[PDB]
Amino acid sequence: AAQTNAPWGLARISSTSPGTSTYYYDESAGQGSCVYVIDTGIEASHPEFEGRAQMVKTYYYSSRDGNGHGTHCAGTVGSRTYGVAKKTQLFGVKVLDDNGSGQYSTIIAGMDFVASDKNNRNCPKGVVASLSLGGGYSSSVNSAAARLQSSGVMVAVAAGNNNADARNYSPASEPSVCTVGASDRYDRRSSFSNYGSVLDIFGPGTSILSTWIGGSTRSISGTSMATPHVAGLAAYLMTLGKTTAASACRYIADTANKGDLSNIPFGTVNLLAYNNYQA
Repeated sequence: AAQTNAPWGLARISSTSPGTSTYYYDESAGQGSCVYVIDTGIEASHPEFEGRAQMVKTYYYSSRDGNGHGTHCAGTVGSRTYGVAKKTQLFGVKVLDDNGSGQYSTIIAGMDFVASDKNNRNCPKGVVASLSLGGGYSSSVNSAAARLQSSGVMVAVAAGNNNADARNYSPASEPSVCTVGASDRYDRRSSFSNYGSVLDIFGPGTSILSTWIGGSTRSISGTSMATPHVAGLAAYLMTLGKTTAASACRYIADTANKGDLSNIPFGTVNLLAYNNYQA
């Protein structure tokens, strides 16, 4: 129902005004849904996941998250203290090394793995892919995200932290997915956050408290941290029966807090992820 002194980002997507500390959410909490965190992997043994995280694939020497990125974003997606969808099932897809840098061919293979792996998983409510990465433009990277999107995964992707138009970044520039920009605690666009027309929605992405490796917690910033909020939100909304995978992105845009964000350039949408929860 409510999470007192939640991280500011969870409290944000649950209210129209900034500055709040409580996260209001339906009891569903993303149950019956699944989110594929495609990043540095997940420390599944973090007790904040309560066994609901599991590595399903890696592209490196081991499955462990030696970085922290993936378990952070997995935590924002669905840790029960730092998660939007606190009851969602999380799958780890390690396409990024422990240094946080993988090849496009690896990221692409990860996206097509998920597009088929979901078929041997139970997700009666729907399937999300939080894709907290990005690089320069690539039609094939863009193609893999679109393939993942058309396969029936609601794909959320970060706009990138270059403070530029996201049109030059992939899979940020793939139109069919959900290109998420980063906001800050005071309803400003994050200083690093990319923008542009391809952006669909903005997520809390500055100073985001979430799980870390080693059983720790950490506060980090980036559009990489904003897309878990949206992917969690989509996993939350999908469970509630509000939207499908192929329609959740434009659903979150229609029900977003509109016009609240400052420093939004003309042409970029002024929408902010919002669960519109009535208690």
